[PDB]
Amino acid sequence: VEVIAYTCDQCGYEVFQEVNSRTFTPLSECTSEECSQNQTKGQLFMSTRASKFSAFQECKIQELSQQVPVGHIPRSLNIHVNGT
Amino acid sequence: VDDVTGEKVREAFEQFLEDFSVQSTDTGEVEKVYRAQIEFMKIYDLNTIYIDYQHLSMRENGALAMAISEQYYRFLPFLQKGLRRVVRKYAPERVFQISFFNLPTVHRIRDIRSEKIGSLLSISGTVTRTSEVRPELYKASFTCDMCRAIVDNVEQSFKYTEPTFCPNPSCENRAFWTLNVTRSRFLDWQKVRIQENANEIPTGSMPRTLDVILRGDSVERAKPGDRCKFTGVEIVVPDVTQLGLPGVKPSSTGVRDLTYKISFLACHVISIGSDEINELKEMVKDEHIYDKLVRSIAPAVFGHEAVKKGILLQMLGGVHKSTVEGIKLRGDINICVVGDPSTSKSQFLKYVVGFAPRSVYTSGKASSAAGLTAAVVRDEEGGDYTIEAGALMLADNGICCIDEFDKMDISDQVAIHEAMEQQTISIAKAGIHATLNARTSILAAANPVGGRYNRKLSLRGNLNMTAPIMSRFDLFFVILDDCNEKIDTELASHIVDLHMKRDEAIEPPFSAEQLRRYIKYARTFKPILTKEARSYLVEKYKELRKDDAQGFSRSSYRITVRQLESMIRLSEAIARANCVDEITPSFIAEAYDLLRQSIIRVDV
Amino acid sequence: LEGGALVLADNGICCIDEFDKMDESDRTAIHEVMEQQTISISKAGINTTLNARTSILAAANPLYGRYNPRLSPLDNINLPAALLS
Amino acid sequence: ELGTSNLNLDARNLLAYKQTEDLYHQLLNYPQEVISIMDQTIKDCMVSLIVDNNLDYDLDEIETKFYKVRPYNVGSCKGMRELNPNDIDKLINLKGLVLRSTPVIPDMKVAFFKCNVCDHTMAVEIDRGVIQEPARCERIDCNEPNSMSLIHNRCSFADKQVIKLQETPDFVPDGQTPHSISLCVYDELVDSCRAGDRIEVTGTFRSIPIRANSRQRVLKSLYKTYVDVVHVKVSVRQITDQDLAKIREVAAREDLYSLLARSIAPSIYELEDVKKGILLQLFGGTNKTFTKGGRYRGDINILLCGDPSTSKSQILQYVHKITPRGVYTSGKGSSAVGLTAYITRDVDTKQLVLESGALVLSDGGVCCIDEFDKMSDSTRSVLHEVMEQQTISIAKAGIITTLNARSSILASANPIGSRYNPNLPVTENIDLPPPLLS
Amino acid sequence: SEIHVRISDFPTIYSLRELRESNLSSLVRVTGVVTRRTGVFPQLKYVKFNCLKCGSILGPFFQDSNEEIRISFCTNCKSKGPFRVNGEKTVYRNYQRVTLQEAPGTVPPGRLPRHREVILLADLVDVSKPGEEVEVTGIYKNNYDGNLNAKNGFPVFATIIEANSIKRREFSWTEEEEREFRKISRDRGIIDKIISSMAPSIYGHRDIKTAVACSLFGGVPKNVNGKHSIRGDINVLLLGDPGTAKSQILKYVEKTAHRAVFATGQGASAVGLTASVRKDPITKEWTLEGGALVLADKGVCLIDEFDKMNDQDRTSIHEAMEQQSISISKAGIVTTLQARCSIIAAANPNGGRYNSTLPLAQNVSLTEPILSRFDILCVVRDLVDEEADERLATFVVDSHVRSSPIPQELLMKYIHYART
DNA sequence: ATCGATCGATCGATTTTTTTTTTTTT
DNA sequence: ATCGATCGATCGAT
Ligand SMILES: Nc1ncnc2c1ncn2[C@@H]1O[C@H](COP(=O)(O)OP(=O)(O)OP(=O)(O)O)[C@@H](O)[C@H]1O
Repeated sequence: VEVIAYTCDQCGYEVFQEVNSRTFTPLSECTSEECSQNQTKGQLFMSTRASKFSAFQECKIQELSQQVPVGHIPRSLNIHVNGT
Repeated sequence: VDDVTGEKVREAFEQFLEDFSVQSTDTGEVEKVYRAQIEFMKIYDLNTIYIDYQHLSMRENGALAMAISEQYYRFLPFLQKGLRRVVRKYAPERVFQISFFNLPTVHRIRDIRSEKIGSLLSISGTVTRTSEVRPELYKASFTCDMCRAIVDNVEQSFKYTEPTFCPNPSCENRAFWTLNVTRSRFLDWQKVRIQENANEIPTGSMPRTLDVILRGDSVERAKPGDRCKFTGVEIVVPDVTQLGLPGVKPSSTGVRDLTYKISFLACHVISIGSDEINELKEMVKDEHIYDKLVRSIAPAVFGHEAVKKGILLQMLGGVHKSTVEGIKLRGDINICVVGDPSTSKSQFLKYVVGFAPRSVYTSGKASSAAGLTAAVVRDEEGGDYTIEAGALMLADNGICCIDEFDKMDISDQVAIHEAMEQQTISIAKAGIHATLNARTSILAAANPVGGRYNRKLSLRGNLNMTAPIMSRFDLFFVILDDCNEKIDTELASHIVDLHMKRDEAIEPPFSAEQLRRYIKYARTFKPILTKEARSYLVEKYKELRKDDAQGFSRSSYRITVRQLESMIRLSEAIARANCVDEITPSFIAEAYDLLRQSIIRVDV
Repeated sequence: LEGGALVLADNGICCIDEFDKMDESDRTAIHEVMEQQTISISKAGINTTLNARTSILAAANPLYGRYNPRLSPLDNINLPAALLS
Repeated sequence: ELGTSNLNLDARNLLAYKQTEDLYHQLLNYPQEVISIMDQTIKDCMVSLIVDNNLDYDLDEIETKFYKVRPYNVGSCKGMRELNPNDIDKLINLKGLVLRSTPVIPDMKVAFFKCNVCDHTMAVEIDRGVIQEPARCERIDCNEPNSMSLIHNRCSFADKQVIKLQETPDFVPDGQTPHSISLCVYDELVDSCRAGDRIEVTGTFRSIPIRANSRQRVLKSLYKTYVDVVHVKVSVRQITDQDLAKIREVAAREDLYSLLARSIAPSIYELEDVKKGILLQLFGGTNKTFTKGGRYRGDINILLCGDPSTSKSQILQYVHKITPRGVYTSGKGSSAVGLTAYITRDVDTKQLVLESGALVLSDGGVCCIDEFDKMSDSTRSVLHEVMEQQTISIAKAGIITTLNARSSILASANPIGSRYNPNLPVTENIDLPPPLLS
Repeated sequence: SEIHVRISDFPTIYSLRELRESNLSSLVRVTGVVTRRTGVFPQLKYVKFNCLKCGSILGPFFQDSNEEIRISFCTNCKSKGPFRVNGEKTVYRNYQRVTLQEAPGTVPPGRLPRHREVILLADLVDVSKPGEEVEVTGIYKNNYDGNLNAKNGFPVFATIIEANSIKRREFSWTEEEEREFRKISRDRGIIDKIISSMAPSIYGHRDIKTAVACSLFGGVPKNVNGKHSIRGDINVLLLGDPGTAKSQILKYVEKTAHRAVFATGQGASAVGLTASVRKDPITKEWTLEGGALVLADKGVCLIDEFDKMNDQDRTSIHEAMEQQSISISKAGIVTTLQARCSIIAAANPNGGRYNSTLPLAQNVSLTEPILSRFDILCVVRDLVDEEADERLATFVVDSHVRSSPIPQELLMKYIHYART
C-alpha cells in the first residue's frame, strides 16, 4: 500500500497517509475536521478494502562471469519488481 | 453479589466440605471422613489435602461441581477461606493446598480448547524435561523505606510488581520499591512440560507439548517420561515471543500488545499410566515353605528346580556390608545360566524382569556399549561431555539380567568385569571425573559357543570368556536339554497348559505378591553366623579345594578363594530364606553342595 | 523446504555420474526410485511420500583402477546386485 | 437432529439456478459479509422449518444454537504463486499438504476489567482489534480515576491455530520456488487439519501489517499475508449389519481359507502357501494375559526370502496399504535409532522433543522389513527386545521409557548368493545368526 | 581486623535437588560435585563515595553482597551532587562464582543432575578446584534478582547459595596431635605396624603391602640446580592374579590417600585419561582440562589392567611417568602442563593364574620400556597350598565375623604430615 | 481566594548477534 | 531518532 485508509467511524470521512520504503509511522485518533475542535475525536484504523495496494516482487542479479575480472567475486545485485 | 455468588457456593461447599461424603457405615470407613482428612492432616500439619471431586458430584449432584468446572479459577478462593474458617473453627504459619482427584474424564492436548480455560480438567501424557525448583512470591512485603514500608500483601498475579495503595506513605504513591523478602511467604516451584502420549498421536504428526509449572506439593512429584493424570488449573500466560506469527494480538490500545498463550498448571497429578503381617507369621510358621517358596517361584517355567532357588537367592543378597575399616565387603551375588537355545532360559529373565522391582534387562549385544558406559554425551549445546550413566546403574541394589556376553564382545566385558570388582564405577570421556555407584545383583545368559555339549568340555574354556568375569559370578549354573519321552509328554502336557487360556487354574503354593512382601520381611534381616560352625565351613572350603588340586583339567578354576567369599554370601542368601540369623552348618552344607553341583557342571 | 534432484527430475530423465560414490544414502533412495513413482520421507514431522516420475540413467566407473578382463562380472562392478537387477 | 450446525454449503448451486445468480457473484465479491447473513439466516431457516413441525428438539433453545455456512468450491483458484493483489478478500480453492501444525493460539473476545475500587468486576469485550479501557470507573461511581485492573483468566477466549502450508498446485512456473501458505483459522477449523495432508481447504485472502521494531508503533510497509481458511476438504469403524452376515456367509463358503488368499494378493502369481502365511498373520494369534504377565499376544513375524525380483517386495508394498497401522522400511536406511526415541530438538520452540521410533509407529498392525540381512547389528537387537518383551525400553537421554510395541512384522530377505543354491547348509545360506533366525 | 567461623557438621546432609523455600534464608549444609567456575574477582566489600557536589570522603557505606543502594540525597546537600564510589579508602575482597552439580554417585538413576551456583568470598574463594567431590555449608535463598526480566511467569528470584564452608572428598594435624604423634615416630618397629596398619582387614601379602607402603608414603623429588628434579614419585606396578585381593587394595589407598584419583583401566573410567580440551571462545567459554592425573597433583595415580586400555591413552601412561608434565596437540591454545603424581598400576596377567615361568616380558603383552617407567612390579601367586587358606580363609571368616594397626586417622595423617 | 486537574514542555532511554574448527566411535 | 515519564504551570471550580 502507498496510502493507508483509516476511517473515523464517528466523524467518518477518509484518511490518507503516505508511506515510503519499508516502513511508516501510523496515525491514530482522528484528524477529521468534524472531530477537529470537537471534544470527541473519532476512532480510526486502516481500511484495507479502501487503501490502494501495489504488487512488489524482487530479485538478486548475478554477473555473467565473462564480465568479471580474473580475480574478485561475482556480484549479486538487489532489484525490486513492481506492477505489471 | 458475585462476592456472594461464590460465597453462596462457598457456604454451600463450606457446609458441604463439612458434610460427610462417606456413605459406608459400621464396617469402614464410617464417615466422616473428610474431617478425618483434616485430623490425620493435622497429625503432620503439612498444610495440604486430598479430596475427591466425585463425591461433590454426588451430594450436590454435580450442580456445585458444575461451578467447580468452568467457574473454578474464579471461585478458587472460597474453597480454603471457608476451609481455613473451618480451620479457625478447628485447627491452628498457615497456608493451604487443595488437591482434587477422580475427575469425570481425561482430556488430550489436541482435545484442549480455549473454552477449557478457567476450568479444572483431567489430562494425562508422558513427562518431559522437569526443571529445578525456584521459590515463588505471591505474598511478600514490598513497600518504600520512605516513610516506612509496612506493606506486605497482594501482588500475587505474576508481575511480581508492585506496591500501590497507602504508599509512600504519606506522600502520594505508588512511588518506588521496596520488596522485602525477609517478610514474605514463598513456595515451590519446579517447571515441567508434558509430552503428549505416543499411542494417542496419529502418525506422523507428532505431539505438541506445552509448559506445565508444578505449584504446591505436587512439585517434585514429577517423574520425567511418565504418563500421568493431571488435575486442570488450565489458565494461560502472556507470550512475548510470538511475532511474525502474526497476530492479531490486541493491545492496551504504555503499549505492550497482549499475546496470551496456553500454560497448563499442574495442581494435582498421579503417576499411574497390618493384617498382611499375620500372613507372614502364618508363613513364618510353615516349615515346608523352604520347599514351597521354590515351587512357588516360577510356574511359567518347567522344572530346572535348583536354578530357580538362586533367583530368589539373587533377590536377597548377603550383608553386602562391613567389616570396616574400611573396605565394604560384598555382598551381592551372580549367575549366568547357559545351555541349548530353546532351553527357554528366557523364561527366567522375563519372569523376574517383570517380577522383581527395578529389574533391568538388555539384549546383551548392542547397548551398544553405552549403554552402561557414559557416551560421553555431546553436544549441549553451549557445552559438551554430558555424562550419561547409563544403562546398568539404575538397577542399583537390584537384580540385573543380560544375555550372551559373547555378543557384547570384550570391549564392555572390561567394564562389565569392572563393575564386578569396584562395584560402583568411575566414568567419563574428556569430561569431568566421576565415580558412579552401581551395587547391583547381576545375572545373565550367554549361549554356549556350540549351544550344545560337548560334555567333555571344561566349563572354563566352554564359555568363550575370561575366568575373572567367570570367577566373579558365583555361579553360572549350566543346564542342558534332551528328549525324554516321559518328559516329552510332560513338556507336551505342562507347556501347552502355558499356551492354554485354560487351565490357568494351576497355581504355586504362594501368591507371588505375598512372597514378595515376605521377601522384604526377609530383606530386613542381617543374619550373621559367628557360630563356631563357621569354622566348620573353613575345612569345608579346605575339603572343597583340597581335591581340586588334582587334576586341574576338572572344574578348576583353582578353586578361587573368592568362592569361599560367595560361600559366605551363599549362607548370606540361605539364612534370609530361612529367616533365622547366624544360619546353621546344615544350611552351610546346602550352599556348599550348591557350589558342588555348580562346580561339577564344569566337570567331565 | 526446498526439494530437488529426484523430486525435481520427476517425469523426466536424470543423468548421473560418480554413481558408485553416491554411497548408501543415495542408493536406498534411488533403490526406492526404482520402486519409482514415489519419494518417501518419514523425517521430522514430514511423513510424505511424493511422486518421482524421474527417468533414470547413471554411468559408473569399474573397480580400481580400470576393469580387468580376468575379473569376473559383478566383481568388477562397484554397485550392489539388487541395484543392478 | 444432530444439532451439529456448521453447514458445509455446496458452491456452486447458485449456478446454474435462479435466483441468487448475482448472490453467487455478491458472495464472491464480499464472502465475509455474505457468510454473516447466511449463518444467521440458516438459524431462521431452521426456525422457519421448525415452526411447521411446531415443537421441536425441546424446544426453541435448539434454534438458539448458532448455525453457520462453510462454503467450498469457489471457482478454481490457481495454485498460490499466481495470486493477485486485487484478490485481497475473496474465497479461494486451494491444495497442499501441511508442512507444520502450530500449537493452538488463544484469542481475545471479551476483555475482563476491574479498578482499585471497589474492587469491582465491570468489563468490556475486546470487540475490534483494539482494547479500550475507561480510566474510570465502576464502583464507587464516582470515579475515582484508578488504573483499570485486568484479569486475563476471566476474559473470553477462542482458538486460532496457525498452520504454515506448502501447496503443491503443480503446473509450477519453473523457476518458481515451492512457495508455502500462511493460515490462522478458528474453532473447529483449528486443529482439525492434520499436518502433511494435501487438502482442498478454501478461504478468503488476508494480509496484515506487523511492527518493525516490535517496540515502536512503526509498521513495515506492505502487509504480510495469510489464508482466511474459510472451509476445509482434506481428500472406530462401525460396519453395517448385512455384509457382516455376508462375513457369516463368506465364512460358510468352503474356500475362504483359500479364496481369500487369491484375493489377498490377486496381483501376485502363485506362491500361494506364501499368501497363506500372509493370510494367517493378519489374524495371527490371540492375547493371553493370564491372571498376570503372559501376553504372548498373537504377534507373529515371518521373514520372506528367496530369489531376487520374485516380486516378493510387491507383497509388502501391497500389504503396506492393507494394514490400518502398517510399517515399511528399507535396509541400512533405517537405523536402530530410527526404530525408537528420536528425542530431537523441537527447534521451533528451541527445546528437544522426544519422538517415537520406527518400531513405536511399527507398534500395532503389520511391519515390513527390507534388507533384514543387510540390517545393522545395532538393528535386530532393538527387535530382539521386541521379539521377546514385545516392548521397547528407552532409558536413553533424559528419561527412562520402557514402551510396549505389539505389532506384526514381516522381513524381506535377499540371499547373498544371490541364489540360495542347491544343497548347502540351510541357515548358513540365509546368513544372519541362528539365534536371530530360529 | 576480620574473621568468620566456618563451624561444623550441620545436617542437612541434604543433596541438591532436595531443598525447599522452607530451607531458604536459613543456613543449609549441602553436598555436590565441584564444577566449572569463574576466576577470582575483587569484591566491592565496603562501599564509599567521592560523590559529586558533596565532598569527599563522605565515609564508607557498608555494601554489598550484593545490593549497594540507594544514595538518594546526602553528604552535603543531596543531589545532583549524588553519591559515587571512589578508589581511595575503599576496602575490597576476593570473589568467585562457581558451578557445582550434585554427585553422580549420589545421582538418582536416569535423572539428570541439577546445576547449582556456588558463591565464594574471603578465604573460601579459589580454595576449591573443579571436578572435586565436595561438601558445602551454605544459606539457600531466593537471592538474587529476580530480573531475570525473562521470568516473569511464574515470577521468581533465581536461587543462589554461598557455603560458609567447603570440604574435599570424602582433617589436619595439630600440635598436641603431632607432638605425641612425634612420640609414635621414635620407635623403629613402627615400620611393621605400618604393615600392620597397611590393610588390616585384607591380610594378604606383607610383601605386596610393602611396595604399597613405599609409593603410598611418597618422597622428595628431588630438584637438581637448575635442572631436572628427577622423579620423587613411585610408579607402582602390580602383576595380578585372578581371585586375588589386588584390585581391592588400591581402593584401601583411595580413602587412605589425602589426595587420590582412580580411573581404573579404561572403557573408560573418568575421564579421558588425557587432556582433550580445545576452545572454543565460544562457547560459552568452553572449559580446559588435562589428563586424569591433572585432577590430583602430588597425589598418587590409581589404575588397573592396562591390557583393557586403548593404545592412544596408553601413550600418556608412559608419558605421565616420564616428563612428569602433561602435554597434547589439541588445539590452538599452547602451554606446558606440569603434573607430578605417584603412579600405581595393577594389571591381570594374560590368560591364566600365571602366564609363563618364562620372563614377564613373555607374561605381559605390555612393553618393558613402558613397564620400564615402573620401578616396582607387584607379582602375585600362587598355585593352591594346604595351609595357605587356613592362614587366610580362617582370617577371612573371622573378618566377616564383624557386622594392632594404628588408627587410620593417625596413619593417614602420618604420611600427609610427612609429605608436608 | 484555595484548591484542583489539565495540558504541554520538560526530562531521558531505547534501536544487530550464529558459523567453521572440532573428536570420541569402530 | 522517537517514545517514554517527570514536572511545571494555569485556568476552572468552591
Ligand atoms: N589375600 C587376601 N586376603 C583377603 N581377602 C582376599 C585376598 N585375596 C582375595 N581376597 C578377596 O577376594 C576379593 C578380590 O576382589 P578385588 O577387589 O581384588 O578384585 P580382583 O579379584 O583383583 O579382580 P581381578 O582378579 O579380576 O583383577 C576381595 O573381595 C577380597 O576380599
